[PDB]
Amino acid sequence: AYTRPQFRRPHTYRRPSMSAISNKWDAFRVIRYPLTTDKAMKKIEENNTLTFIVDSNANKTEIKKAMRKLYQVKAVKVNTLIRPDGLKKAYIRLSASYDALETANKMGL
Amino acid sequence: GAFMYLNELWKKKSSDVMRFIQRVRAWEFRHQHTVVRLRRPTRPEKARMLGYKTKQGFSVFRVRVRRGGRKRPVHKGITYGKPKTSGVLGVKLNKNSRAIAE
Amino acid sequence: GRFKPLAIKKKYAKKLKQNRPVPYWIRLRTGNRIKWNEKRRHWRRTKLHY
Amino acid sequence: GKTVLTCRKGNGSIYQVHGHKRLGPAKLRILDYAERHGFMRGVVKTIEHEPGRGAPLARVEFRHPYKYRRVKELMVAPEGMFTGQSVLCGVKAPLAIGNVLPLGQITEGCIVCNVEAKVGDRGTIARASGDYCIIISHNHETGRTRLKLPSGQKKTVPSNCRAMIGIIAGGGRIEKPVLKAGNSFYRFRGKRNCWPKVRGVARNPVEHPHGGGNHQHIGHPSTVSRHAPPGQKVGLIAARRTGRI
Amino acid sequence: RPKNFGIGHDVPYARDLSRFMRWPTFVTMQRKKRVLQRRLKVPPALHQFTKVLDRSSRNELLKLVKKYPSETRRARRQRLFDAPLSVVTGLQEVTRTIEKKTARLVMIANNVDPIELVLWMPTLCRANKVPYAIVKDKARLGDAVGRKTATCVAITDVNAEDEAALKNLIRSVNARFLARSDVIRRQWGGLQLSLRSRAELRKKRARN
RNA sequence: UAAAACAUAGGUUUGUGAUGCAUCCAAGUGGUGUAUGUCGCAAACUGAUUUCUGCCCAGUGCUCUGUGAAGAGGUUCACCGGCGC
RNA sequence: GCUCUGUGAGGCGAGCUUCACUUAUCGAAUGAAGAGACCAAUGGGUUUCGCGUAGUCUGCGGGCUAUGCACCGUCUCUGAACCAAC
RNA sequence: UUACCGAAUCUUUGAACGCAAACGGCGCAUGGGAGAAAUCCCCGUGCAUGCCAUAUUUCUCAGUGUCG
Ligand SMILES: [Mg+2]
Ligand SMILES: [Mg+2]
Ligand SMILES: [Mg+2]
Ligand SMILES: [Mg+2]
Ligand SMILES: [Mg+2]
Ligand SMILES: [Mg+2]
Ligand SMILES: [Mg+2]
Ligand SMILES: [Mg+2]
Ligand SMILES: [Mg+2]
Ligand SMILES: [Mg+2]
Ligand SMILES: [Mg+2]
Repeated sequence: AYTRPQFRRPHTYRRPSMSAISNKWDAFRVIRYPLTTDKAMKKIEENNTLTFIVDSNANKTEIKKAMRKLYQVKAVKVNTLIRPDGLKKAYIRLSASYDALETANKMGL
Repeated sequence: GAFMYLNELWKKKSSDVMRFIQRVRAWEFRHQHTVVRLRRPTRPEKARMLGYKTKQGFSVFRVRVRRGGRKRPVHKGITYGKPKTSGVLGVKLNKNSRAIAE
Repeated sequence: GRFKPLAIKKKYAKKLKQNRPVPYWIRLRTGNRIKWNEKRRHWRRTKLHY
Repeated sequence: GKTVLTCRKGNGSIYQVHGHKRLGPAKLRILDYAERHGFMRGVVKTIEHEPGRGAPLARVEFRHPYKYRRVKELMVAPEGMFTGQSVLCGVKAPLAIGNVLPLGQITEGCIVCNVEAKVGDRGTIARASGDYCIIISHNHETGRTRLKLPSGQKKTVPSNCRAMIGIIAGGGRIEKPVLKAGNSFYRFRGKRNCWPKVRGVARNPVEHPHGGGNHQHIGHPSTVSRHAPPGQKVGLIAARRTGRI
Repeated sequence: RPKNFGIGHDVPYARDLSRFMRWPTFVTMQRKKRVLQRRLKVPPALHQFTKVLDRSSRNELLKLVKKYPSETRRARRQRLFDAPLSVVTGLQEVTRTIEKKTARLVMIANNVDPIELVLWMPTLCRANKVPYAIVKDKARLGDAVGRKTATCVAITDVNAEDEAALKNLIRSVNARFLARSDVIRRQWGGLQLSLRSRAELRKKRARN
């Protein structure tokens, strides 16, 4: 009952087949330290935008979720760059409902 | 003494019956891979002399080897330096063919 | 130009922050040997061809 | 010495056929059961130029014998093979231009092209432009027809061998002088790194057996032996006679 | 809605291609290994395994072997706290029973991985004048002994109820082998034509 | 050293029907011309066209036309096995 | 040259070649895509395994050579197309 | 703080092996996470080839191989 010029192997049955904290990534590994340069101080007041060196392997969506958890605030956007030096740098802009100024000063800045 | 029969049956490799069995095999073995595992030795009595035992963890393999002398792999067949060290076709490998198959 | 694998950017980044004068305070340690950084690099001279 | 250019072409490095723009092999249809017991109608779809080749290739589109799909297939065209033509390959194909029918069923004396020497090999003799081979005999008792190869050369092949009817298209290429060194630049653009052909006497003594010397001349006969080792078998090879004929 | 299946009409419904299919190599080779050894001229020593005990006779004998099973591991242990008659099985044990001629019938299997294991055995029973029979499959001597294959079996002895049942079999057995031992040591086998080439010859002689 | 050389078109010649020809590879159911098929491929010489390529095949090149015997044996002697023309 | 290297039929000569054979081997084609047969044998033998004839042989069970029965064995100058109606 | 050593930690790689790779790229499966009007996002583990063993409650199969 073969109907191919060449044989093909049949389907045969196939059976389906320590760190206490495995997820080493974390809100605290993602975000590192806020940046306090005067390009960033222009953004906190003028753009409602916190600046952070953030883990270089972290991505944007993780940086949002990290700001939400570390500083309890929404990030309308987070456009990161990785610095020539190799640190990644997020400019996170806060939702208007969240001041970037009231929050940065709450942050000890 | 079944070994004694099976051992002298193989001492007659040139006998036309043994020459026929061997014929079909060499045919049969040409159409197989250079290495081929066997669930059993072709020569149970001979494999067992050599330490094979029908036990778990003993396995047998039939490894093919092209016959004839080595051709020394110099480029274009040229050889450099002294005339003694010339010669491509006729120098032989100084290694056994059971060795090369092992 | 713009193009860089990040692996190359991490390396120039590495050599960039490595391209710094020795700390002043390191020279003031006991038994200190170092003065100038012997591995200062300059883009116009030694090339980190990556 | 140093490796002769005749020997280097065998490395087939720089010396390989081009063929990026080549359409693929130009063969006859696979010798199906339908070829052997009937015929397959394929309509010619379009006559292409294969770069580097003289003869146009046709795009006959046979319907697939065993499945619902249509099988376009490419063969060097007999002259007069227009698009939309319905080719008929098979043992009881009608005897017409472009039809591919068993060689022993082709009438003696009729001229055929794209003949296959071995049965089923899909057409190897008489494929170059203008070329053809007259059938010069059948031998039904032993089933082997003779035929005259495009070179004045008789050859016996089985009648089960297919052949196409008619001259291969694009005949008369060679009649037109090339004139320009640049014109022959392009005929070999689609072929291979065959060209320009430096003369071996113009070469050096390392480069070629003929090379070197003050006046540029071959020093020994140019008619080399058949058994001459490669790198030596240059000049006229195993020549039976030389001279203008 | 009938379909024409002339060439160049309706596509065929998928007809079987087993005959022209390209098989896995081990398939092509076990097919060819079997073809190869019909059509070569086999030696009389090796052809004799092609000749074989008549099955109605075979079926009788394997039922006899089944009547004298070797004791199972469960029972052999249980016996030894202190053997039942059974067929000798095993090439080494069966070889003794032949040489010691305690064997009173022996059952070489037809097929064997190296026939060499047993190729000599028919000559060895013929020499000790032990009745012997070749039989179709080491798999059937297998199940007859509860092993998955048996190269040989030896009826060295039997209870009185089965004495004659063995004797007629011993003479229905050496009737075909041991009695024919002069014939068997003679028949070169093989050389069968393919029936694709027997018929071709049936017709070439038909035409002449 | 930009030529007068190389290329060139044109000319001729040689091989060759795929078991091929040339040819690579240490090696192979390896490779290149060849995805090709004599209007092709491979090899050479000459060097557009016009015109003509005489005589010489001597040389050279190419082409073509194990088994007996002796011996104790080692062995020995003998017979059969591409050239020359 | 030997080997690879088998098989039948010859003839010649003291294992040599013709001729067929085909399973080695080789080449080719192929997506291994349709080979042969049924048309029947100087064919086969495990469900066909068996009978009958003459010759010979016998471990008395049958064998073997020839031979014929059976049985293996038998059917008929560009269109569209598939996804079946035992 | 020093010295030593048992417990761990040991990032990207690398034989490197899930697939790649001048890509800090991309998977499939499994569990987790955050999250969110699910999609996305992070994470852990498995997932190379070859071979041996085994199918211990004896896996599923393939062969005009051998038979029955
Ligand atoms: Mg960016
Ligand atoms: Mg510079
Ligand atoms: Mg760079
Ligand atoms: Mg020069
Ligand atoms: Mg030279
Ligand atoms: Mg000159
Ligand atoms: Mg000259
Ligand atoms: Mg010039
Ligand atoms: Mg001229
Ligand atoms: Mg002249
Ligand atoms: Mg990897």
